[PDB]
Amino acid sequence: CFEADIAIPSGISRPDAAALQRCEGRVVFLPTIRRQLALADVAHESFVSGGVSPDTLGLLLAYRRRFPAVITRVLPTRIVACPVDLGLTHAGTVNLRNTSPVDLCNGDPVSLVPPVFEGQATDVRLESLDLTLRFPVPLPTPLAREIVARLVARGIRDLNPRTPGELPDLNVLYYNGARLSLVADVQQLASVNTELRSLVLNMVYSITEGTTLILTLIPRLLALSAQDGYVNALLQMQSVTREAAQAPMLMQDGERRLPLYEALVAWLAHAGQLGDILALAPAVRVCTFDGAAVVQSGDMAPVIRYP
Amino acid sequence: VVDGPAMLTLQVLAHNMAERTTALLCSAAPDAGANTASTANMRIFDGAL
Repeated sequence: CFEADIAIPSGISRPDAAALQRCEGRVVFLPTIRRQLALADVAHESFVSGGVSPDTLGLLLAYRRRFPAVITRVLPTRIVACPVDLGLTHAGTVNLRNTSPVDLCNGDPVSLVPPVFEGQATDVRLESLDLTLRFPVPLPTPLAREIVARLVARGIRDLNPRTPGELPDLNVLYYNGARLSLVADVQQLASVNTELRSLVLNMVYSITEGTTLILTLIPRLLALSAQDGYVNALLQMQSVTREAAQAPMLMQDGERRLPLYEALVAWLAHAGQLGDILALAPAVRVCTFDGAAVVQSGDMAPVIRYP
Repeated sequence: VVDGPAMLTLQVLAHNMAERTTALLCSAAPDAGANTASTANMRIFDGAL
């Protein structure tokens, strides 16, 4: 585990000692690797920057440059945390707590998302030690990648107004059913802006010279549309692909460079990496020993290493 | 029972007339709505004079 401890610094509200008991299996973001550390850098008051608190995109950027840690065992003197970034060498598969409305799967990669849900705030309050605690919500990673694209684009609509007030909310989610509504309260600009620029600048490099030949086959896409099932379902209705349909540009130097093969490389370099440069890295994977295929809300799932 | 000045006013035949009949054949395809890959080769001929 390469054991790391966090002590109980000063006093105890006597029911709130039991509040630390039911947080077993949650995640602490501690911005270090320590053998002992105070509880002051733990809470959300440390997540608050100079003067201002981060938004749910800034908390992504706040959870960027800190280190997650697993609650292992809860003492009245200390709390032993295992440093996820290094000390994931656990054949004992140190256990986590699922605090999420989604019943997951077996075999999901699990990445951490700030509490942004309408009813799972994960707000526990300490008044003897005046601190506020937001636990991250562990979620499956495609469902995690369906969230971060919404919240930045919702903040993309925070730059430009123009349109009438009835906008698509980006606030109805879909997992097999299960209509989810999240919170849209505040959108800090710099958390939107720096997230928007890497969405711009990576999509710059992901276009290359041999990429341009693919753009010719855009009318070839709709030729498969009215003659099969798979393509017509692949072609989205709310897509620009159905909108843009309504050429080599020769410039041929040398022609032994494999121009089409080189196109799919650098496109995958930056447009292939769009979930992980915006959000947190997944290192938690669902692995139950008993053959249980799903893990209930509130359960203690065994946790294995990087996916 | 058709008298004189009715068929006397058949004088107006000089203005409009018709020469002969002609079979019109202009076929069609399945619509936007049934035109798939197998139905793209489908034609339906319609004849009329």
